[PDB]
Amino acid sequence: GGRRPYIL
Amino acid sequence: PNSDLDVNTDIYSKVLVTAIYLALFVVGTVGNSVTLFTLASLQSTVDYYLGSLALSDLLILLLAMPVELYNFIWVHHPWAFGDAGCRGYYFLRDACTYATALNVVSLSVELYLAICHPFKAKTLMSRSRTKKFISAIWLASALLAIPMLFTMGLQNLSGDGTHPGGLVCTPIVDTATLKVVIQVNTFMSFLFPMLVASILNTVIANKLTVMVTEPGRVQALRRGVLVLRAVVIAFVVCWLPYHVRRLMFCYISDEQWTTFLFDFYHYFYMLTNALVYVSAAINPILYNLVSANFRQVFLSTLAC
Repeated sequence: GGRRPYIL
Repeated sequence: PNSDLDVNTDIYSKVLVTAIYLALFVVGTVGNSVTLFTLASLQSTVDYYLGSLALSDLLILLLAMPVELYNFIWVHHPWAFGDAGCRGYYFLRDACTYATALNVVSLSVELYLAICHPFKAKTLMSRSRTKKFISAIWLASALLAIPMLFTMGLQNLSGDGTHPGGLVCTPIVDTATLKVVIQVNTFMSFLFPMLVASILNTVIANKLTVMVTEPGRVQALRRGVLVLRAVVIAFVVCWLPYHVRRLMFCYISDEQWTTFLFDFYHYFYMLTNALVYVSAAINPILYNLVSANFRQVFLSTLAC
């Protein structure tokens, strides 16, 4: 678990 | 704090990619600009397709690069170009890829017709009809890019969703919808048209060998086949990691995302999008290498 990218 | 949105890619790698982007900008912009001037019958109908390609390349280099180089490579948050700049960016990017992917297939069809049925294409589609087909592709490309106007948008991903620094450009739809909209693009702008163009390029390559008495037409065809062959190959290789990353973005579960995959994704982002700008700069380079008539006139128009 952790951070997910918000940039695509 | 508002550091939860910071992307930790090292300074050196940022400078490296920036140097690459700027170089591909110079090569790409100059390359496609005097390519349009160079272009300004069957050799001429093909000019409209090449012109349509050079336009899709100039748009992504002039409009998309300076936006991405700032808000996606260096300053990840907050998004500075508004909601329109957020939605218009992803719209322009998708629309151009559709326009390119359809131009390649269209060229693959017409080049096939020039070899197999040269008399059927003798009474060719009027300069007017080819221009209409170029326009139709662009409009169809925009229609296919519509979901990006609704999939993308501005969100405030700060702690309480109140801090201005958390205002980012991100998909605003549920994860299930995002998978669908990404799949449709991956299929329609990449997998489908390239698989078709590859089959056509396979047939043409064989048909050309089969054919081999007044003009130097067969030399022009050979140019036409190999340039097109390289373009299909260059398109696939460049856009493949791009589509994988986008699938990687939404298919990796939340419990699967680690701090490694997060950082890996953003370094991967640099390479995938670097190949995107290679794709929009390689065509004028490809035209020069093969066609002896084009390259010299290209450089003559370069000085001018």
